Amino acid sequence: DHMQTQEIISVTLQVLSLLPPYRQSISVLAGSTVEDVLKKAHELGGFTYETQASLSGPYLTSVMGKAAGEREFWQLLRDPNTPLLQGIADYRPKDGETIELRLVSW
Ligand code: B12
Ligand SMILES: C#Cc1ccc(F)cc1F
Ligand SMILES: [Ca+2]
Repeated sequence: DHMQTQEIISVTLQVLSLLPPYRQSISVLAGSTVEDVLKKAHELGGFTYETQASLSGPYLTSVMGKAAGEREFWQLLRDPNTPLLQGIADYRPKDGETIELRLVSW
């Protein structure tokens, strides 16, 4: 009886680089980008983030109040432990995906 035609999908968003960690299932419209997931998570309450505009599209600079500093970046991953090959405005997760934001240093 539930919708199985995927007009609405659900994507788990997780951030484990912070204490306390964040993990929530976020429902969004089909075809949503990662950025749409971040927007929804913020709208629902209990999540925040910031981006910076660029010629390559929005770049994720801060997650849950923690801004990336020198030689750090917020990395985007899908299951299993696989970094995305597109940014937040271009990657469109599949229904049931888990997107992780991970603070990585080089
Ligand atoms: C080095 C690099 C990075 C470095 C940049 C550090 C630095 N240089 O100071 C770091 C590690 C931070 C990085 C991160 C990411 N990046 Co990168 N990166 C590169 C790379 C290999 C070279 C860029 C460069 O030095 N260009 C030369 C300088 C002179 O030109 P520039 O225009 O000023 O370059 C800047 C931008 O490229 C920006 N940048 C780098 N990556 C990304 C990704 C996105 C989405 C944006 C908006 C900007 C951006 O940082 C550069 C320095 O300021 C390119 C491949 C390429 N195109 O060259 C990718 C590339 C741009 N990155 C890419 C990706 C996917 C990512 C990540 C999403 C990976 C991830 N899974 O987390 C993240 C960004 C997530 C976020 N927080 O928004 C993709 C983008 C494809 C797309 N547009 O959808 C590219 C094209 C590689 C690829 N083909 O897979 N990246
Ligand atoms: C960005 C970026 C990036 C990170 C790791 C890698 F093996 C290739 C890349 F373009
Ligand atoms: Ca059903």
